[PDB]
Amino acid sequence: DNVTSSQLLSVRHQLAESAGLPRDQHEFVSSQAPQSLRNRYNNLYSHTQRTLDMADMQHRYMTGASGINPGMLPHENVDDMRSAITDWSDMREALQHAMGIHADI
Repeated sequence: DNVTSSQLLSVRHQLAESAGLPRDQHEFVSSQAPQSLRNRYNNLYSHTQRTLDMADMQHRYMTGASGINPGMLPHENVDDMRSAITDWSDMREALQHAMGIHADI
């Protein structure tokens, strides 16, 4: 069977949580980084925002499971979830470096 209801929102909480630069990161990727970096910023997130909506939907008791998409699989959101972090995570180290910092892992 699909993931538990608590997990559905659990995956949307981990995604959206990371799907959002703190502060300094934005000041650079938006006020410094080139358009290519800006347009791509919201792009990867564009898919993350529409994905989380699918997660916190099946919760007929928690969220609004009424007039929603044509019934989607609870595993459809979790999949796209980790996908978004794949782009965001890569940005975490990228943006930090491009901004003007060096890491030593």
